[PDB]
Amino acid sequence: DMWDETELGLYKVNEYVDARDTNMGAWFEAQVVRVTRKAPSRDEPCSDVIYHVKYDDYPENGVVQMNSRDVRARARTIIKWQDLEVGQVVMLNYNPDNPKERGFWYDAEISRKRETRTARELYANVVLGDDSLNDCRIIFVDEVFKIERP
Ligand SMILES: OC[C@H]1O[C@@H](O)[C@H](O)[C@@H](O)[C@@H]1O
Ligand SMILES: Cc1ccnc(C)c1
Ligand SMILES: Cc1ccnc(C)c1
Repeated sequence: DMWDETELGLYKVNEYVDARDTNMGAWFEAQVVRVTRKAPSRDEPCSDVIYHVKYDDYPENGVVQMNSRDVRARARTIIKWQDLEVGQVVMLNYNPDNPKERGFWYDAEISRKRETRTARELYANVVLGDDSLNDCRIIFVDEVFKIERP
């Protein structure tokens, strides 16, 4: 059984978060509607939460259960071009199917960062996690966000 949990969650009921969609790996704004933990044993004291969220722009998907690694405070600060560097882990916009076009917001690890006379080159390992897309050219180099880690 799922038990409602009021203490362990970093995020609380009614709070808005970014949540990572289980099917395609991008982050979307969502509201936390419930926070739960697995029931403890009868003979064990209470002392990792499951968040239950509803996406702001996709209410038709209903309430969805999220691992704690797939919920975080809403992105709010851009890392400007001058401050980006290889090895940073960031949230950026990429379209895996049409890479020249606007897409969705994914975690990424910067793999190349160079400015030449001709171009500002930013490459990153995108959809970081299982089957990440390695060394992708990033178009939207002025819209790279810091990941919030409260
Ligand atoms: O977390 C549960 C939810 O996961 C979603 O991916 C499914 O589309 C829903 O049918 C389901 O209720
Ligand atoms: C457009 C889109 C795609 C995948 N997941 C969500 C929540 C929205
Ligand atoms: C642009 C943006 C800002 C904050 N969160 C997300 C998912 C996207």
